[PDB]
Amino acid sequence: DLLYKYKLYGDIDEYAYYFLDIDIGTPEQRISLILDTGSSSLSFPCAGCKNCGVHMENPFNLNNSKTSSILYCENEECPFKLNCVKGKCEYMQSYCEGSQISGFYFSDVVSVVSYNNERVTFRKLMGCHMHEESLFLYQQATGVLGMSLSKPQGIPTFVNLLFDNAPQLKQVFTICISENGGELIAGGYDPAYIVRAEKVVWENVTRKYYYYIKVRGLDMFGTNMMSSSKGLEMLVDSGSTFTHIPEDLYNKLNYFFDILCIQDMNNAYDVNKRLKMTNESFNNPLVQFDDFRKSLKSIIAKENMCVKIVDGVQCWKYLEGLPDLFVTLSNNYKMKWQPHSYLYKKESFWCKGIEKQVNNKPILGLTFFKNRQVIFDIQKNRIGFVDANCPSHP
Ligand SMILES: CC(C)C[C@H](NC(=O)[C@@H](NC(=O)[C@H](CCONC(=N)N)NC(=O)OCc1ccccc1)C1CCCCC1)[C@@H](O)CC(=O)NCCc1ccccc1
Ligand SMILES: *[C@@H]1O[C@H](CO)[C@@H](O[C@@H]2O[C@H](CO)[C@@H](O)[C@H](O)[C@H]2NC(C)=O)[C@H](O)[C@H]1NC(C)=O
Ligand SMILES: *[C@@H]1O[C@H](CO)[C@@H](O)[C@H](O)[C@H]1NC(C)=O
Repeated sequence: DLLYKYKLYGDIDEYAYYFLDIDIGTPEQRISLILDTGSSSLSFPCAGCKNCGVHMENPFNLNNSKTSSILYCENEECPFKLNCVKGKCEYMQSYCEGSQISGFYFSDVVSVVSYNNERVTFRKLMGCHMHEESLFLYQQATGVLGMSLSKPQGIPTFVNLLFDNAPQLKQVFTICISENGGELIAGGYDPAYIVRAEKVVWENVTRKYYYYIKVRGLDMFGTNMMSSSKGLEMLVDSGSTFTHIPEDLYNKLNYFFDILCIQDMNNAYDVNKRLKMTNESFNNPLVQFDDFRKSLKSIIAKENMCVKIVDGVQCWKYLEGLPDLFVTLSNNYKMKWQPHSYLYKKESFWCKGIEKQVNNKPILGLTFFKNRQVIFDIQKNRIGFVDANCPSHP
């Protein structure tokens, strides 16, 4: 099938997000945007902003675009149930990280060009930032590109507009995140990228307009750490640096990642203390004890030493020896989550990128996308996963 391919840039340790370039307006102004399957808006600062940080590109200049239209209110009223303030339809977006971006809406021409020179254009309603706070003030990306789906009487989103204006493509997009940059694919997924070929693992979405799936358990050394009787409904969110899970599952995983974190390999006491542990030593016993020792001995043998950074986040010198995690999907299929995904590159170490959820919002984030193709099958309401050799940029 026809696949249009766009370059993604970024990383987990320094940017904390991945981003792409799109052209906005006539003549085009190149604007870099965080790729976020967890939000619906497309927005960035606009010239004349007074409460905005400095980003890779200068604020979008509405006066230089022959095709921009500020969405002024008619009869002090606004389409899409938006609110009128000071003559313009107000843009206002809060994120779970705590950030609140605000300003006003405008429309202009959006232009998306693959690196094979294939181009989709359309008009989009977009937000001008007149106020930024929190991480937005200090990030390098100029704005955010929400990748979620349009609602019945809501603002048509980028993804829906993109496919409405490229009927030559199948309604599927794929995100291929590597350690540095990656690729966005419109039209399907690339089987050439699959490792070896392994089979795509499919899961049904659980809400009509957002990307959620049900995770029925999470195993380490054959042992389910998830306490949830029913499932967890998890957002599949490329705009979330880390994966976020309940505190109890977090503390169990951390209990064994600590055992596997040895800060000084020449302390024979500490190494011997660990190698002496039995199934009975643990707070929580394991069903695959033999696999735990296989991992522990591999770490000791290769001298894969560990340092703890801010908050007891373990960082190993090698991927070698760390265990696989296994995510139980609704199939009862147990999907492999390897160290080259859930660890992320920070300088010369590999650091764990798994955090406590907040607000009761579990999230599958960038450390779950990494070194995978994540396949958003819009027409069939499913999301697919397969291990992949994702492009890198730079
Ligand atoms: C780019 C980002 C702003 C997009 C949203 N992501 C988020 O809000 C998340 N943020 C993140 O992962 C951020 C992403 C990048 O930083 N943000 C900006 N550059 N602007 N990562 C991050 O905070 O990493 C930790 C950290 C980074 C840097 C310094 C110190 C600590 C999560 C949310 C859950 C708790 C942890 C933080 C988005 O994906 C989710 C969202 O808020 N969507 C809006 C609508 C909605 C409402 C309710 C539920 C679901 C969706
Ligand atoms: C580690 O200990 C647990 C708990 O004793 C073992 O799991 C139990 O195994 C018995 C059979 O001997 C079952 O009747 C229990 O229902 C099991 N409980 C749980 C929570 O699994 C486990 O097999 C031990 N692992 C090893 C490798 O010996
Ligand atoms: C997933 O969705 C398809 C399409 O409607 C349906 O036929 C199938 O039974 C669903 N499977 C699960 C496990 O929900």
